Amino acid sequence: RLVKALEDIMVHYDNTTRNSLGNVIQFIYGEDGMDAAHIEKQSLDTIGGSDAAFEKRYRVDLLNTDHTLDPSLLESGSEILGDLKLQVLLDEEYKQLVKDRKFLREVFVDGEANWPLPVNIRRIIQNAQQTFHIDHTKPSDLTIKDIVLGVKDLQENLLVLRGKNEIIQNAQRDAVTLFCCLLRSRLATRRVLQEYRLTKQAFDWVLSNIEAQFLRSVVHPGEMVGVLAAQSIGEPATQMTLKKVTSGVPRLKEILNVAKNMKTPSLTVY
Amino acid sequence: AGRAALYKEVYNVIASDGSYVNYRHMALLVDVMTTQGGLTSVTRHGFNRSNTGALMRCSFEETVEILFEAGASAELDDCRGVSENVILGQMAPIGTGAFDVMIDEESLVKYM
Amino acid sequence: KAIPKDQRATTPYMTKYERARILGTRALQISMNAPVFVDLEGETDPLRIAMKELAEKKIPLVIRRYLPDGSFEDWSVEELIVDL
Amino acid sequence: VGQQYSSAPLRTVKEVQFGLFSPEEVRAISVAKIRFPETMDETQTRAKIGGLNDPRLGSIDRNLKCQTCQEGMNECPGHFGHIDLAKPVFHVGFIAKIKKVCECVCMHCGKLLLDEHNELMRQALAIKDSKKRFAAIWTLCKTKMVCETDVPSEDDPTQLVSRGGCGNTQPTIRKDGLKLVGSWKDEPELRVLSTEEILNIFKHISVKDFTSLGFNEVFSRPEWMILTCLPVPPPPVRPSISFNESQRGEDDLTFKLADILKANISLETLEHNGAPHHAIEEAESLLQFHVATYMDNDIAGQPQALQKSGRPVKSIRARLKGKEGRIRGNLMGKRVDFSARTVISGDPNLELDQVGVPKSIAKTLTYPEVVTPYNIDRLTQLVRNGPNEHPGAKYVIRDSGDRIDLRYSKRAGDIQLQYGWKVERHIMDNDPVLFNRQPSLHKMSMMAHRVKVIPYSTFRLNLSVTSPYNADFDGDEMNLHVPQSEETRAELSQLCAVPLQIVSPQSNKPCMGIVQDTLCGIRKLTLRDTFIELDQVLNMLYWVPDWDGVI
Amino acid sequence: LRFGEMERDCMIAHGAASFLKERLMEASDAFRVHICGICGLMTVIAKLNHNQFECKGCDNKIDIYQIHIPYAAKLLFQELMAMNITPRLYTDRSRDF
Amino acid sequence: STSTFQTRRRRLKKVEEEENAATLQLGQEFQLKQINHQGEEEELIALNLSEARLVIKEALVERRRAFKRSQKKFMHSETREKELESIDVLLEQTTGGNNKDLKNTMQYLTNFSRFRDQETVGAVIQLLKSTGLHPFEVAQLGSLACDTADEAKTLIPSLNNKISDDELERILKELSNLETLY
Amino acid sequence: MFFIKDLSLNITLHPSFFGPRMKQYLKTKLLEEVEGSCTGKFGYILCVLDYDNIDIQRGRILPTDGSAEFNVKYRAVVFKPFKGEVVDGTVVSCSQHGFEVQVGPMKVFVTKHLMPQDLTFNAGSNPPSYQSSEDVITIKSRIRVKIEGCISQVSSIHAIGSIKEDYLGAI
Amino acid sequence: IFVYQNNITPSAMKLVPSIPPATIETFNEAALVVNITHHELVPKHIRLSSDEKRELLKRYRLKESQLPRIQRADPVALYLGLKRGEVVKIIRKSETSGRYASYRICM
Ligand SMILES: [Zn+2]
Ligand SMILES: [Zn+2]
Repeated sequence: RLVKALEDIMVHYDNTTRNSLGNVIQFIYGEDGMDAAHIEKQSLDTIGGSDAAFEKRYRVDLLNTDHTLDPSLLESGSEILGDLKLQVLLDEEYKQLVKDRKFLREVFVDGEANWPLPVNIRRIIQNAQQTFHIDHTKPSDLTIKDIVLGVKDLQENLLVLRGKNEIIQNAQRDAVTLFCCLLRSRLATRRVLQEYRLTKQAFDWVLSNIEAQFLRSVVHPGEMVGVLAAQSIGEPATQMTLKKVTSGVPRLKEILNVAKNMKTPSLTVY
Repeated sequence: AGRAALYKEVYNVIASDGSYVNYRHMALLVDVMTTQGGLTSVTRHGFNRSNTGALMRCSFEETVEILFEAGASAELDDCRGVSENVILGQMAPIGTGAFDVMIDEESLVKYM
Repeated sequence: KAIPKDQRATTPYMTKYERARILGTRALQISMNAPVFVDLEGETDPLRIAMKELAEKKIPLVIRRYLPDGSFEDWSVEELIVDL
Repeated sequence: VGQQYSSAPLRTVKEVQFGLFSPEEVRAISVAKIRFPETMDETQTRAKIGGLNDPRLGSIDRNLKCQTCQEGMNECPGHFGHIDLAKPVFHVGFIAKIKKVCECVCMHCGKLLLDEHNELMRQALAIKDSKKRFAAIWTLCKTKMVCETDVPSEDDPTQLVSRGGCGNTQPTIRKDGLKLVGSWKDEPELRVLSTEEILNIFKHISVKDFTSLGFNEVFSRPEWMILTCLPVPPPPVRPSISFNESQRGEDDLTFKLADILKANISLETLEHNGAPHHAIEEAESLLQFHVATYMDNDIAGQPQALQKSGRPVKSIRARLKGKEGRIRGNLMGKRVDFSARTVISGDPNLELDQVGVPKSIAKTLTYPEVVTPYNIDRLTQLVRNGPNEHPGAKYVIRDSGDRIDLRYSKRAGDIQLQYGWKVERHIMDNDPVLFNRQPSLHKMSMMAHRVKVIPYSTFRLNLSVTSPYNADFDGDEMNLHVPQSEETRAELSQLCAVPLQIVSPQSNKPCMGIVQDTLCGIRKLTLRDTFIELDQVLNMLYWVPDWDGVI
Repeated sequence: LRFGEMERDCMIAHGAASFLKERLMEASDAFRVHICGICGLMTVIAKLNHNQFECKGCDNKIDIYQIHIPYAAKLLFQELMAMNITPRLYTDRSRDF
Repeated sequence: STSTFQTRRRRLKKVEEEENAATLQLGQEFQLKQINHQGEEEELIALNLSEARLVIKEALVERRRAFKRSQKKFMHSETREKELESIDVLLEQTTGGNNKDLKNTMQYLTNFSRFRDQETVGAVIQLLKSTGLHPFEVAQLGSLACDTADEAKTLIPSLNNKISDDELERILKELSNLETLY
Repeated sequence: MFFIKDLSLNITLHPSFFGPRMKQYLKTKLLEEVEGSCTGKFGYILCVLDYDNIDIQRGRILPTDGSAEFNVKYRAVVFKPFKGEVVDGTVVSCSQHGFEVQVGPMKVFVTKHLMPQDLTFNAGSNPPSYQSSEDVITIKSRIRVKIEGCISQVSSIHAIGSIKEDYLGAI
Repeated sequence: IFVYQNNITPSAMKLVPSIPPATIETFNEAALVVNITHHELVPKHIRLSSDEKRELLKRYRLKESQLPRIQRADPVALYLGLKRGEVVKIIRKSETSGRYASYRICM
């Protein structure tokens, strides 16, 4: 059944999920437009961790002897301390990582931080590391602008939908949102310089890769996602070889049938 | 909210076995079962009554019964359905066939 | 209905299904004694020549992309980027 | 396909228009009078009588003639015949509606039973959907049992407006066997609704009435749900089976027609002979029966029309019913050529993406290559080699659409190839093929492998690609299909090849791994405890084929 | 050997359009019938020789097509017609969308 | 076949195919309101002999030319009986050589023709095209000798009431006047 | 009467000819399967105009073999007679049952009894003819006929015409 | 908007659709004790201007019928009072991408 029920469904060139009529089913395959294949469990560091740790890790204040980047990291470090026009970028960045937090904590209440997402950034850097034999001793050479102003310019090229209007170029920001959070998370000034001493080279590379490795994870207009989805479920429904409620195969049967008289009706009230 | 439940429930039927399935799939299904209006069942009594052409619903549980009432009310079939084409021996609009390929005679000159 | 080469909206990149079919299609022709637009570095397997024509982007074909409502967009093997 | 060329342009089916046959067309189309019920024997003489099957329909006996249409057997689809009934009959599957329609319209003047006037009605006549605009109307008229002459307009319930006339009460109706009956209400009045009647009331129904009801002026008018002229499927739909000559072999269908025919003539010869008025409607049921069973046999009205020996009878419907039949078991899935199956076994010496094809099969299965300067040589060699040695071939085909059977033909070793000709050759090392293990319920239950011709008799697949097919070697069998178009292969190697299937989307993670020996063993070999000495280390190195030669 | 529902469902999955058609046609059924561009039926009396074509009833000689379809399907249709139902085969879409 | 600029949505019952006659009722394929490829509307195209002779010639010629643009890698002279040869050549060059029809169309078209100058034929057109008359008439008129309104309005009944005898007669006067000699 | 109708055709091209000058081959094949053709719905396709600006559009590649299919949109000079059309031609054949006049690419025949009365048929003539008080009709003589009815057939179109009306006869 | 307690008389209710344009709606006390829109599950909806709508179609090249629908009786549809034809934009959270925009036309 599952199969006969979704044959006709596939991802159409506009990046919508429709059947044989034209009826939209998903306006973006998987609420994100990514081909399941290109996805891995990553961690949204921004979420978990005391309000304390957060600061000590993502906070940068160029107007303070103890909350600034020690020049032992940035080439133009000593000549930054105090600069007021930077502290605004630096502060924008933080009032954002901050928004990200709340946002995430509004979506994933559990506090669970590990989720499937496109482009494995953890590893994308790991390579950058030993690919330029980055030494943890000497300092970087990134302008604070270099960083914060490229991370932004990055998000700009992570296109899923391409439309030439608003209603479309707006769904865009959406289908990406979750990703960027992870993104802004891993490419935060402090981090970028204190944890993984990237040079400008390393960075500009880490950036190129992400963009293209992302544009690869998109979903190909052609995939017959309907059938797929079906199988993906029915399949593991065959490997099912069998705390006191209707559970499993007989259940799944119930569900699909939209049965009114379920053996177990339960209901949890908090 | 219902969808959110239908999904949630279904998800629990696959997790209770320690197996993992990527959202998107159960999502899609849960969605198919819900767009239309309320709760459309994955059964002969539901999704097999929808505006989908005849020949497609033909290939499932009511066959002749469904065909009969097709010439009766003179239905028209788009032949946009997977099944449809399969029955005709035609290349269906699926992956490899979600488009057409042409010989641009123009570019077929600068190539020499 | 058609669509101007501008206002274009599809994916700048070639879909696997496309490329897959182009090579095939192209092979088929090459295998049929169609003219080959690249120097055969000595190749002799059509689908292999096809892989070559496709890397020097010298395949004279055009992928018409029908949309859900019928309108289409036309891209050339030339244009379309090939990551994969 | 078919062979022989046709100046007829060629297209693809784009729309499918489902209609109902108008006795009128049915006639037009036919080429067969079909008056007799017999089969052939023009007084035992073999051939066929201008009676049933071939009063010009298709043919048999390997003889051109198909209404001069020649071409013979293969290439002459059937050519429908017709057979004028004696009296109108119901359409076994439509009965259900023919009824519901009458309960929707009253006889005598034949017209709707609710017009724009009744308000609850308007809201129904707007529902754009013949499938619901009907199951609505009906629900509103099944109750009305009086063909009203005047109703209270959009104004005063005092004032009464006039429309159609004849308040002849409407009778409720029930289904008894293959006939419709209704009462007219002190005390009821039960009479049988003669087909001959229904037809009429329908014939008269209005054009905007058709449509208002789920119908279509051009393709399906209700008056057609009632059969008057019966199409007669030609041989190919109901072919025979000869045991050479002087015997039989007729198909089940060719009998219910034979029946229907009998039951049709017996009737007729009564309306023109001693017609004992109501001793006829006892043989008009028989027709209604046959002309009904012919199409359906699994009714609730019991009698299965068991054919001598108590064998059920294959109603046309039955041939299409789910599974094992046409739709589901012939069209949605088929037996196919260029396919092999045997037992599978592990062989830790094949690359992942390969698959051991036994020589026996590599020599059986073939691939149509097209002669090209690039190959000519290689190809002529295979052709020279013959269909018995391995790397060889077994069929050459020139432009003239003729098969040269390499195993016979006095020109076996001769032949000069011609650019354009094709050479069915043997499957060879590296021809991509689709391998698979039923039950198929994964993209991966079917993947493409590199063919590696090997001895002995078993498909030898790599171990790690085991779990996707979900197979054991405890005697499990697998199927192999062989591509055919240079573009066909393309689709296998570019989307179906195993290496591509490695990371499964059904669970955004890889789907093949390392098991048994390799696994178990890979651990031991790892341990801090485990040390290896020169003599071996060296061999091990040698085994990894991509070793850079740097001890 | 068998290439049934399930094995199809996978090719659709794979998105292997052509290969599917191939198993389904060129490697099994495959048949060349004629139609009337008027009444979408197999009626047509093709004498592939003297090119004569006709189709009395809808009466033609000019508007005629040739299509390739799985014999099983032809039969599906013929069987349907015999049950008095008409399967129209048209080579052009007039309903749009 | 050779398809024709409009897809007449044939709904099964193909029956009504009217009569073909000088009632100006010509096959559906020849109404006066047909469609051009560009997708526009355009009056029918009525060619009167010796106008056709020029149009056929025109292309058959510009054909020979562009038929040599690729081989690298108002008066004339009384080409009568002279034109019979001068054309047979244009053919044995740019024709199918098995177009016995065209040969025979060029003879007829060139023997019965009534004009030699694309200038004379030009006026013929600039004249009749003021009538509002339908193309098939504005053709039969151009390629048919006519002295009286009767010889006309009889061999072209579709005229009968669409024009006074007097006028249709002036036009006939100016026809034999322009009628190039031989 | 002769027309210039806007037509279009479909040519299936084998990959073989997918050359550099394909356009060339197409056109050429257009002209082989058109100039000299005949239909009841178009009449006589006599000549393709504007050889140059012939629109080819983009052709699509079929799907089993590589043959591509282009819808060639052209324009040409056609000619299909009608019932009630008045045209004059050159006589060709003349027998006891009548003479056949040749109007253009077509051949219209006139029945002895579809002619007038005072006109008889002289068999003992050479070449064969039809005599009258003052008129003499034979081989090369030019006549003006009124087409009474048409009949389409294979690759041609014949038709019967009369010379029994007025302003009809020789010229 | 009228609020009945235990119920209304079936003789009464059939008097609402008798004075157009004007529109009326009927709500039981017991169903308004809790705002259904505050429930963990039910995400927030939004009415779309007959302008914002005629746009949603033009941007997805959609026909009205190919759009995901919501019931005329659907709880939330009443909380906002939709009308056969009015479209709603459903904006919810997603474990695949924070926010997902969806639409529901009415029937
Ligand atoms: Zn025949
Ligand atoms: Zn009545």
